[PDB]
Amino acid sequence: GLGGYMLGSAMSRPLIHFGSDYEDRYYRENMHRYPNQVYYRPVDQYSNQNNFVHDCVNITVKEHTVTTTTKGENFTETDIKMMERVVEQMCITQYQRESQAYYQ
Repeated sequence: GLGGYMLGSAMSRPLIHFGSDYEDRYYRENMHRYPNQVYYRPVDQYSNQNNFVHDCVNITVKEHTVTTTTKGENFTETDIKMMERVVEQMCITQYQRESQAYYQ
């Protein structure tokens, strides 16, 4: 479904304050199961905030869920919600840097 998308490189994993005491370690002991990259298109044009950050998250999550599920690797509702949040922060980070470079 991609055709003309680009995946960004291995990046900073934003630590997420769930505040549920398990997740302070579950998000560590399995941090490598959750993406450390973001799949999108270059900043270029249509430069959004929230529309972009959601489309970015959606595409990244959707790519990841398929790749794992086809390697026989599943995710719980928490595992998905963790990606949905973390990938927003990661995507915002990449964007804020790239957007700076663009508009410097």
